Amino acid sequence: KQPNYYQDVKQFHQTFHHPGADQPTAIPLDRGVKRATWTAEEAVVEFLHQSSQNETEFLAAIETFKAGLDQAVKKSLKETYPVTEVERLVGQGDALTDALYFIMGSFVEAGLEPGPLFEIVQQANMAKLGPDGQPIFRESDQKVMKPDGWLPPEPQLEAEVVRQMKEKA
Amino acid sequence: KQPNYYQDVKQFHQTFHHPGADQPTAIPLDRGVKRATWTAEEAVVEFLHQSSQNETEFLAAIETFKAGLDQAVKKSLKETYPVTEVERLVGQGDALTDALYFIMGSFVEAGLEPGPLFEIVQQANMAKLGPDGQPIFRESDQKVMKPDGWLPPEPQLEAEVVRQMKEKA
Repeated sequence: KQPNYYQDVKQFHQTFHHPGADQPTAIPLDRGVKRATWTAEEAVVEFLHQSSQNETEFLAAIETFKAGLDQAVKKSLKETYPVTEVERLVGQGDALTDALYFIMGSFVEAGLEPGPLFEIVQQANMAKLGPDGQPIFRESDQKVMKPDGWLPPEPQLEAEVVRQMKEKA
Repeated sequence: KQPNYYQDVKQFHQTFHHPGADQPTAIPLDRGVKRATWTAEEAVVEFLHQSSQNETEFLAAIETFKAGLDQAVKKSLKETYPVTEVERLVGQGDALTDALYFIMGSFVEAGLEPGPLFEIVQQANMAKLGPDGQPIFRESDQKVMKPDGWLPPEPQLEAEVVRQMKEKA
């Protein structure tokens, strides 16, 4: 039933040449900034836009978010910084686990089971291999590109939501 | 081996009287803002602070994050808003699934298996029941309070990181 989330993303990383550590290793700060940004693009911006009915709502929600973000930074500025690489790894792991917990709570509040949705995203991601079985990388920024004939996940994700609505009716 | 993440948080929500939907239901915007904020407090602020060695690093990372956040909002402002409740649910589910995927990728980049860490957080959360088997709620803000004798997760989470480092050595 439940997907092996970590092994599935680990697999995506190997297949498409994203970073992966075989031994626990603190994530370098410049790389962490990227990951934090990508995560929030989805968990904050897309989530809030898709929760909004107009520009006025959406902007008020973003500003409220920004104020909470700023309060959290101000609180963190008063806390001492890690002094070893192990300390940085431990604090990252702690933060990533709570973040995972909150994401999961948002699924609970939405009444959506995440496993089948994650499975759709995983399969579509893996289907980005070209017809030679190799990833397609664009010369600008090495972005992984979609091959000709690739079926996008969005409509299936939507059909999965409707399926769950029907199951729980 | 792998925890049932969704069922474990669903359980935490029932036990401690947080919201939960039995049928798939779009999350109201004011509630989504809260969840987005809590998620980013961990995935962005705590994660970046624990990735930093000093105030100068940390502030540069936060500003870089904010610039990416602002670019994403500007892009989203040009996209049409959902016009039904089902549309809002579908877009939230989509966003929450990608966010989950990125969190998982951060575990991959750190080389940390999330399951055992999540298990420690889950168990500590569940152990917040008082000695009558009931949650303790503070009159200010109904915050769930820790009972006398509660063992905090942080040191165990750290010991778990060291255990994984040892296993992968």
